[PDB]
Amino acid sequence: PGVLKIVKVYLAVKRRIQPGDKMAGRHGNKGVISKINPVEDMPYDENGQP
Amino acid sequence: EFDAIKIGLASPDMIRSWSFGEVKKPETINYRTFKPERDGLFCARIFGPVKDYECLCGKYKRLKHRGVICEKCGVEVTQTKVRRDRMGHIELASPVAHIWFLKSLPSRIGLLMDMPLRDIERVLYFEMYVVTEPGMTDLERGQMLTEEEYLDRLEEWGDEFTAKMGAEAIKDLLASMDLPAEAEQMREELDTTNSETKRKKLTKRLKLVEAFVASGNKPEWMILTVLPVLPPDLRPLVPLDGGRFATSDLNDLYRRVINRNNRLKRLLELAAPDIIVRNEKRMLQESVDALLDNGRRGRAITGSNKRPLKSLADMIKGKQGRFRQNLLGKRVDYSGRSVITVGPYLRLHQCGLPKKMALELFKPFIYSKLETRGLATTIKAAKKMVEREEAVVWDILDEVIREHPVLLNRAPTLHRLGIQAFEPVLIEGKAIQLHPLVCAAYNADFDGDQMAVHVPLTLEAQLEARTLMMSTNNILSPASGDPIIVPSQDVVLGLYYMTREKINAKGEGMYLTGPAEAEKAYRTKTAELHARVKVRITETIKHENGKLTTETKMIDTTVGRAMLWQIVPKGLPYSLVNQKLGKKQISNLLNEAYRKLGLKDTVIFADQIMYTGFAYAALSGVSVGIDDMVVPAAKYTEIAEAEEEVREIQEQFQSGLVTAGERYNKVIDIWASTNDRVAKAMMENLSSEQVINRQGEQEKQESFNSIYMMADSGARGSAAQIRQLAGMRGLMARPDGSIIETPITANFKEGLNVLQYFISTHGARKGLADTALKTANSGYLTRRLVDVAQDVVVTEHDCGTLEGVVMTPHIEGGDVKVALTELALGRVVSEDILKPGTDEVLIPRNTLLDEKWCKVINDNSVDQIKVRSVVTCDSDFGCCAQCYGRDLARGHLVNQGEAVGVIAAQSIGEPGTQLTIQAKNNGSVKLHELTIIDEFGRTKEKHKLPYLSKADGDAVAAGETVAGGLPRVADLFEARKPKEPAILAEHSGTVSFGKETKGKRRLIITRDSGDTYEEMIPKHRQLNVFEGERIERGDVIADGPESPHDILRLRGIHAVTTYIANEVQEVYRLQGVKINDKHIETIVRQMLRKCTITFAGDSEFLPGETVEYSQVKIANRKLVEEGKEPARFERELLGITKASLATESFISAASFQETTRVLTEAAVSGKRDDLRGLKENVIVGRLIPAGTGFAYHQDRQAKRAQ
Amino acid sequence: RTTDPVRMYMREMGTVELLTREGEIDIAKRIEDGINQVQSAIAEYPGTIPYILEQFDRVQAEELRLTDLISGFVDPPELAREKFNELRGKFQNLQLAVNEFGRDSHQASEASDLVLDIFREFRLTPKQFDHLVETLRTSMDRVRTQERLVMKAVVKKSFIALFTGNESNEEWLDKVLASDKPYVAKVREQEEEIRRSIQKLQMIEQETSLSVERIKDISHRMSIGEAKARRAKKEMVEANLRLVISIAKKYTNRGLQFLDLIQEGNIGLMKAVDKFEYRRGYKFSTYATWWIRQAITRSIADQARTIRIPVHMIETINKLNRISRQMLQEMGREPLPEELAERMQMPEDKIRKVLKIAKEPISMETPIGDDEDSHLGDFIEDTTLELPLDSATATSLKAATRDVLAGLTPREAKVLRMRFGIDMNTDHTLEEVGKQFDVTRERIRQIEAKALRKLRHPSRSEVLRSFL
Ligand SMILES: [Mg+2]
Ligand SMILES: [Zn+2]
Ligand SMILES: [Zn+2]
Repeated sequence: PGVLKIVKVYLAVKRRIQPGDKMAGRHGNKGVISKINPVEDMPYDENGQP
Repeated sequence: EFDAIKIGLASPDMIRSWSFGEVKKPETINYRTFKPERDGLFCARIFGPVKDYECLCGKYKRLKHRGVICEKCGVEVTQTKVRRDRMGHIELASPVAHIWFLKSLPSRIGLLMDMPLRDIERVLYFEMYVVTEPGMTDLERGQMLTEEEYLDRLEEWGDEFTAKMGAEAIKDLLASMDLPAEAEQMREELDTTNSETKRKKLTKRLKLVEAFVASGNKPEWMILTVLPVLPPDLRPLVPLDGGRFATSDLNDLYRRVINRNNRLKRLLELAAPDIIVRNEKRMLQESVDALLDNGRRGRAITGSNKRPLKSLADMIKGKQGRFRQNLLGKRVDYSGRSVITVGPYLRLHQCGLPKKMALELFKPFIYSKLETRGLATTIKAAKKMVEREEAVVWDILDEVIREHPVLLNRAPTLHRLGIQAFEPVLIEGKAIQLHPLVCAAYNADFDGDQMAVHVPLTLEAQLEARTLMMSTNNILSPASGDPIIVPSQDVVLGLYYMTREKINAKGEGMYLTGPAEAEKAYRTKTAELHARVKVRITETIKHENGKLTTETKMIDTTVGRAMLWQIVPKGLPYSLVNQKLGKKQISNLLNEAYRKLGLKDTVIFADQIMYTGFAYAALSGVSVGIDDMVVPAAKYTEIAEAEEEVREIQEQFQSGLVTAGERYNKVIDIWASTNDRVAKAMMENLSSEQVINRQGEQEKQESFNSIYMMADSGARGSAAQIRQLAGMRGLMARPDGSIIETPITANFKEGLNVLQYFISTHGARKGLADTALKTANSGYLTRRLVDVAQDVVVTEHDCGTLEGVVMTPHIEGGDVKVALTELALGRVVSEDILKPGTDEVLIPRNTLLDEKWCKVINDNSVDQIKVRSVVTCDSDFGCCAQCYGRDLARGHLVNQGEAVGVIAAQSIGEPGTQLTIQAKNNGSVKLHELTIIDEFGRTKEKHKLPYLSKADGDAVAAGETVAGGLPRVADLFEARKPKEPAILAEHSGTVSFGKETKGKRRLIITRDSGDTYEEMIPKHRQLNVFEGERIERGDVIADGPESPHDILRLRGIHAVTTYIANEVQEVYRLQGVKINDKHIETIVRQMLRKCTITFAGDSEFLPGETVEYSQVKIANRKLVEEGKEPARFERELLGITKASLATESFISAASFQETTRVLTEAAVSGKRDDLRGLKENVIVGRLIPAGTGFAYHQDRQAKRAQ
Repeated sequence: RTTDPVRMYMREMGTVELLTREGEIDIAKRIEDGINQVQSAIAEYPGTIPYILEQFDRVQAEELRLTDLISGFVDPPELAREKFNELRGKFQNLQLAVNEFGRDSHQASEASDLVLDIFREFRLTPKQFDHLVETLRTSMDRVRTQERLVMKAVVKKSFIALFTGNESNEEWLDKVLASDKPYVAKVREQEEEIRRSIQKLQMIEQETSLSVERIKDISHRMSIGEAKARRAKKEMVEANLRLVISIAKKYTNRGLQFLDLIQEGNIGLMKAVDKFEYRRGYKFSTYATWWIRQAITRSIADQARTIRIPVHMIETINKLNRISRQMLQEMGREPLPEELAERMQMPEDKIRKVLKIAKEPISMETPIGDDEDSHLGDFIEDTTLELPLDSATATSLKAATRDVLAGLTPREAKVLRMRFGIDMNTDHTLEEVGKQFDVTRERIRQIEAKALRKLRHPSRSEVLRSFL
């Protein structure tokens, strides 16, 4: 009672992963992302795969 | 504006003076116009206009007509806010008794006319009669007359007597009372009587009567005739959404009261039968009681939601009440909150603040700067640029932030390091970047914790944040003085890996010119980081007198230690680095850097240590793997042998050689020794390796395993976790506390089966549940400690006293638990410290013990020293600087005007979550008790002397035989008497036996004056005295736990202080927590605030009452200066809960807990709170008398002195 | 032993036994003859019949309502005129035989008794009855005050000796003047107060000159009648309190507690007792039930809602709910505001208006979530508050307006400020601005026009543009 019209809007947001987001495995090893490192700065193997 | 807050009874004249009108009808708002109606609960005449500078009828509807009352509507044209300050009143048809004044035990109506509460309530629910005016009859005042009995009384006297009924009867009984003559009746009755119960009741009633006469309150006001009505916005009736309304239960309660009063008036008009009028009066009393305090008089009135209504009392009290939810803890503006990440590039004084939070929090500052540089003409333009996120707004933000500290907080705030000031560095993202070195202060780890951000605004707040709250100034723990910025985890692992020694490494035996050469060698891949070399080290020693002596020698070290020498500041030895560096070694580095260099060098060194540790932990490549858990080959053999021996004892139980309990306690020992041997074998296998040296020989080396390095470095890990990793998990406890006979023989590397995992869960669940309950209990304990110690402020520099406490090294057998140097570090001496066996004054009076004098006192080997203590301080309010000594978080003497009690309470309560005759030394022996003293003056061993190889003075060599922590801490601090107190000797004298009367035993003590004091003794007591023996005061009569009360009564202040100090410190030290004794001493001083007067003297105090000790000191000093005889007292020990509720100020006591009785006592006695404490000044919103606000209050006191 | 007022009221109600129907009729006749006694008492006063018959004179000309004045006639203007003219006749006999044949003459007493007996056959409106009672009550009051004043003055035995006949006569003052007791000086000093005492009541006592002896005894019958009637109705109400409780039974859980319903039923019961007639031959129970249910329903309508709704709209809401119930049972779904309009023959718009009536307000203490720490009261915002940004904007606007008005001529600035009330306590028309200066209507109007054209120029308007 008392309402004449209702308008409902659905908004879709694509949320990317950023520092501060909480990431975890399946063994209780939770964590918070501290840095999004550049590719060239991360450890890599002999074949070159970082 | 105001200096104190008086409390008292509200007379009907005062209630009428407060009110702007009389509420007559229960209507709240109209259902069509939604406007207040006339003389209702929301009336616009009584309480004021609804809209600002308007009126209900709209005739005067602008500001020009201010202060003018409409003739049509009667509403004064003013602001709406006056509706939160205007009061009303209801003229009750019949008097109604106040519920607080009747059921806040003891009842102050029952105990003011000497009548029990059952009788009084029989009169109030209209069940009996009571005589007011006996006249010339046989009856007297206060006599019960039953209804039929009252008919007979009316028959044979009639009009001679008045026998009323209800609250009116109470009112005119209290009218007929004459307090002066009745107090004199007390005074003459007390001396004649002998019984203790009658005397105690008599003095209680005399105290209440004298309070009434002194305060000026009348007992008539004890019963309400006019009922005040609260402002409407404090009980709002507002439209939530779409015609739905939200109200307060006060509206319902007031509506009931108004409706029933109107019904009573109507019944009185119609001359209704007596039963209906009586029932109406009964409901009026019930409704007023439910309005004032619901759920106390009877069953709680419930609303339409089948939940009890909330009354006035229920919202001035409780955890969800006004005090604790809105006056002590407030939601604040200029605040934010975000997830915390780690910034390894930050400095100690820097924290990473997102630009969105900085923009939203610093918005007024941005507006100010935009206007002052003219980019925005007005505030609207500035808001437009800020919202549009223009480029120049970011430069303005980076100019506002430049030198503006920001306060970071984490919940819970267990100690004062939980809020710290940082300089913000603005960053992209939405997470706050925190310096790692402060995480240990916050108890913060990055698995999802959030922190709150506060922006100080005024200049004083900014200076306080930069000078007091900066993370750079906060590097020492206020609990113990140890550094709190010590590195952990990755830093320790990196510095440990860098400072390790490897045998036959690349570049071994090279000679290096210095640290720079070693860095050059490692960067060129010539010498390994763990290569032994000889390095020319230049080293400066800064002596205690300030001598800077430089020297240069060639030291055998490694490359890593040579590099780490680069970041070590000048003034430190190289022996601090020339070793593998675990957590303790790095802590010692920081400690000595602070001790010999100061604060700036220490903070720069801490930063550089952090960067070096991070860099070399990164370069090290420490990784945990599955081959790192080397399970020893002896584990399987030991398990097999244990199984064989358990089967052997299993076929020996049927032989009857052992019992079931013996079998249990033998299998438990079998497995609990197999566990120790497996753990030792694993540690031996894991901590050693065999390498080839340069010559070619096989040499033993300390292992470079990842798990071993993690455990040995102290970064994170311990021996028990390794033993559960690669050894045996061990025996486990059943949910009842019993231990399962068959242990878990498998580790986590090889996995467990289903039963072992179930048994492990049995203990995991207990651990979690106990963590939760521990957090709750620790929080409650900390709150009680803060509420008892909140009034302790350093108010003077020297109290000019000569008393003190003696201190010696703590001995609990043949070994030292803690030395005198640790105990006396930072405590001002009380008497001159003489050289042992000499009259030389080694340490003069009134000196503070730093590390230099600690070295002196260790070298000259003195055992007992007298130092000043907070308990022995003579300051009237608070303590003095010298009696407290060194501020642990600052390193110097305590400043005037800081809250040491709050610091003590936080220090004691923070570690609550962590709380769960052979001779060996050469020397002489002595009898005191038994003592064993070494060659020097130090007494190495101390043992009790029971009721004998050597006598006194006989030299003894080594080997010559002579022959639930938290509940305990809370128990000690509340001074709870034990279940079975140990009887002590009240008076010194000779023991003599009496007559074993029925029930229990009796004894007597014969004094030196011939007095025979009778002592009540339970039969089961194992008496330790023999008749004909002269025992001393305080001697133990029966063995058992000792209550603190009788130690205080029969031994003294120092005895109880020492008892509490070490019996709390034993709980803390058993768990590994270091808390200085000054904190416990401060709590004890607060626990000894009260004294009972025994001799009246020339003072005004009546013997038999409790008074504050400081008041007695003031009175006794004045009486001594006047020459008249002083007053004699006994000092009493109160728990941390009773002492807080017994404070002079009633606002602090009401805010703590137990609000109803505190307010009742304060109102009846008519107390005055002078606002001389932290909590009252917090509640009223003015400066606290501590810290930066100390001097200000002093000036006011000066302005109150003139 | 108990702390619940309901059980206590139950105990005190149970002490009164349920009397038999013959006892009920006995109490009814007790009230009836008490009413007759009080009615015949107020008749013996020389103004009652005039007032009764001047009311009759007014109603015969139909100036007043005929039904309201007369409650009815007892049978031991078809017939009322007969009785009124009969009373006319015996009043003509009386006020003639009152003094012409002498007051003490037994014929005068017999005529008074005849008039009493004739009036006895009348039941009249309670309002005028109360008026008649209090008319004599006031007379009793002031004569009591006179005698209590003379008591206070003199403080006796001699007064009591002449209290029978000379308590209101000049002969008492004459004999007091004749006394020579040692305390006649003080009563001589009190004679001045007496001269302010016996003159005061002597203008009313002659209004009823026979009643001088007889005011006290007519008040004696007054007290007898009132006490007897009040005892009787007290007994009947106390007897039927159990019926009151039985009626209030079925109205619980309606927003009002049980004891309040009981008390409103007690009000209804007292009203029913006041106007109960046993000559109907009908039991009390039904009449009491009607009145008690009326009182209970009215009190529920008037005191069971925070926002009060009148009784008639409450009945509208109740009928709304009932008809929705019937339609839901009949057609299986919840009625819609369209279909529910036709069965109640009332417009759809008013159906909606009744539906949008605010329900009982939700408490601000209700648990918002499963936790007991969050309440509705913490989620309600103060909307009347002024934002600090708005206050800063207002202050900036005032400063900028002052700066702009500083760039105009003094007269032009003054006329703008006075006609828009800036920095003054009131606003002004052009008449007041014209009178404050030496200037007229159109002159002021065009100075304001010139000011507005001056300030409409872009050179002195960029600052004020940002304020919009
Ligand atoms: Mg965490
Ligand atoms: Zn108005
Ligand atoms: Zn001191």
